[PDB]
Amino acid sequence: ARPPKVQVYSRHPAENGKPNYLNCYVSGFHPPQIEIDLLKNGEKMNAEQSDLSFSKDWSFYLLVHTEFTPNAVDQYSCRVKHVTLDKPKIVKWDRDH
Amino acid sequence: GPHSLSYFYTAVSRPDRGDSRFFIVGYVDDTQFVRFDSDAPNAKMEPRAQWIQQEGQEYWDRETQISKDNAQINRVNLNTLRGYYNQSEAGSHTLQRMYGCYLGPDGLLLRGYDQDAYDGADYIALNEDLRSWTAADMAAQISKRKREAADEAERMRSYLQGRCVEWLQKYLEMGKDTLQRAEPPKTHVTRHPSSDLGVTLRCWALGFYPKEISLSWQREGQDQSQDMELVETRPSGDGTFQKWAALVVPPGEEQSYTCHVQHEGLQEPLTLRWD
Amino acid sequence: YMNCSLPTY
Repeated sequence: ARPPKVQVYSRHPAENGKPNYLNCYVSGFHPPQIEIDLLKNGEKMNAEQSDLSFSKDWSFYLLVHTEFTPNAVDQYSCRVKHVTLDKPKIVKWDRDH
Repeated sequence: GPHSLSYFYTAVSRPDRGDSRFFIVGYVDDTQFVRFDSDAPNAKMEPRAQWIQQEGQEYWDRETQISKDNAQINRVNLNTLRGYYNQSEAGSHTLQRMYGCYLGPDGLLLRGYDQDAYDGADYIALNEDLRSWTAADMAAQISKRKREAADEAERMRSYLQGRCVEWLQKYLEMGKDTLQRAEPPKTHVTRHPSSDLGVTLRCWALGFYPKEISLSWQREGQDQSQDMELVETRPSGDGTFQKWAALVVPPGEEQSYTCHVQHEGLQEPLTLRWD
Repeated sequence: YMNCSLPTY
């Protein structure tokens, strides 16, 4: 059992009020059962999930993505629950990192 | 380097439902082009790239039949491996398999592979020769024996040497527009004073294809690999990739550092500095 | 184009 690594990032560098895509990339995890939520101000967004694939080392990877438009007010995060984690992993989206 | 066609199977047991779930995805290089999921109602092999939709109903009907056969046998295969490991029917277990052909300059197989894994550990691999197998443990040795008994290595070898490279060449023609053009990275360098002690310089590569790329930081012909943070290469969402490399530098010294970007789609390696 | 022939376990 290996834990998920999590990256939350935008497809293009983020300009307030310009339409973009928000990505949560989750990888290096085993087993494959996992819950990946994009959150806006702490609430689940309706985001499409890629098909379950895996790497040379058998560890799984998923992309959870949706259209969004950044602005000064709205806070985004990604929340990952896995057998390997006692409490949910939350990574906050920083437009810079 | 070389073009490749590869399939990733995942069978997972579901004790609560008293069944199993079978996933397939198919890849040419770093581009997904098909999926299957035995949980889909009326499950079929589905297209997941623009270029594969052009195939006819006979193509989709065969890939679907193999998928469904693969799903039904892999349910017993999970039960078989449970037995060999004396495991309870209370636990979920996973059976992974990956196989593909790389394409040699001549139009023949360069390298072919066919490995499987149980709960994420190597189980059996077909050896480079495509004539023999290697087994991880006692369970896998039992499985290795049956394969030898049934001359399975020749069937994999025939597949990898014939059909696999035949259809890989077929697919590289079908999606030439996408699979065989390089997208160079769009690059920029950002500056964030993140403490009093040090300024963060961050070198971005965005929207590049394929996945392979080289990010490095320099200062007076001296590489700063040791010091820089390099994120895992991640998907853009549109079939391209992104990556960044950050390093911390003394205040006043930002323009003394250069970021180096090597990728297939650049005429020659790139050299950026901040503002 | 997937492999028609199934490996045994």
